[PDB]
Amino acid sequence: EVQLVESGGGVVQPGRSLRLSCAASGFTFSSYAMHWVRQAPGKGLEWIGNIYHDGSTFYNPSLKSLVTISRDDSTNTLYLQMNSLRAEDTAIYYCARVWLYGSGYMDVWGKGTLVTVSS
Amino acid sequence: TNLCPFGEVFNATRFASVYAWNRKRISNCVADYSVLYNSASFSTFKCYGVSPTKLNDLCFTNVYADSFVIRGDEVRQIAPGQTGKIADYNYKLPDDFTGCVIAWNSNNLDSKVGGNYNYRYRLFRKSNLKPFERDISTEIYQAGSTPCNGVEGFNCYFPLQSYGFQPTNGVGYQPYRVVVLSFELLHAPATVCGP
Ligand SMILES: *[C@@H]1O[C@H](CO)[C@@H](O)[C@H](O)[C@H]1NC(C)=O
Repeated sequence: EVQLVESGGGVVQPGRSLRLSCAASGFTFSSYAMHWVRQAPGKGLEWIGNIYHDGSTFYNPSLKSLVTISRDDSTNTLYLQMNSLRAEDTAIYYCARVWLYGSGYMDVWGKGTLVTVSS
Repeated sequence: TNLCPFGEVFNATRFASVYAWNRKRISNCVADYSVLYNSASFSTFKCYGVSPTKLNDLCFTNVYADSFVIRGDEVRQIAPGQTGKIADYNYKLPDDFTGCVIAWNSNNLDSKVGGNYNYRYRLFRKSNLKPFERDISTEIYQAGSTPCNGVEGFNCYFPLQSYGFQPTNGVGYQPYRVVVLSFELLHAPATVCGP
């Protein structure tokens, strides 16, 4: 059945890069648009980025040049490259999936990955 | 004596989405409107509060060019007093709007065979937009009777939805480029004049 799993979390130095992976299993990766969302401890959810089948990547206007969304369609996976990590990026990250032929309902969600930045 | 940069607006390679429509201030130039109306490219040339023929004879101030891309059947919503997704949540024109709405089919530039996904509209907002108000803020919103405090409740809807632009789509779903010209009728010294 439908399943989203993530990997790449851990405790890393600030400014060092990270690569978070979201593997999709059970559904064809095409015809759906994939989202990256994060939530900070004590704070609500914050949307990071969108990527489509074309390769069009849309980022949040609040944060610029910190992340890079990279889709891959051979193995139905989604990649996030995070660069120049600041101390405030300690968060739980989620992978989301919307159908392109309906309202923007995010359907199934990833379990989430924990990113802790420390010095 | 210098010409207004309509070529930089109408003949631009890329246009922004309707949620984040581009606003260009046109000032300190002579605007030759006769190359706009007599061009047969524009499917829609509807002017409110001014006749297009008289556009050469009048001097305006604070001319604004608002450029975006919407689908074919939403071009009617770029008018004063219209309702819809674009009028309420994406681009709202005032009731007292003076200016011109110009729209033309751009299927051969803004459609890709697999589907173009660069133009997106704001599907939902909490309240209707004010006239000439831009909402580039992308915020997660709730669904009803359960909060968006994580995955736990009803899953959270996203406001921005992309247009499905394919060249095989029928007319009305095809990409249409819209430029909205807004004027002010003779108050401070005018800077944009015709010949
Ligand atoms: C756009 O390019 C065509 C190419 O000939 C030209 O005729 C037209 O006037 C241009 N549009 C503007 C607004 O200059």
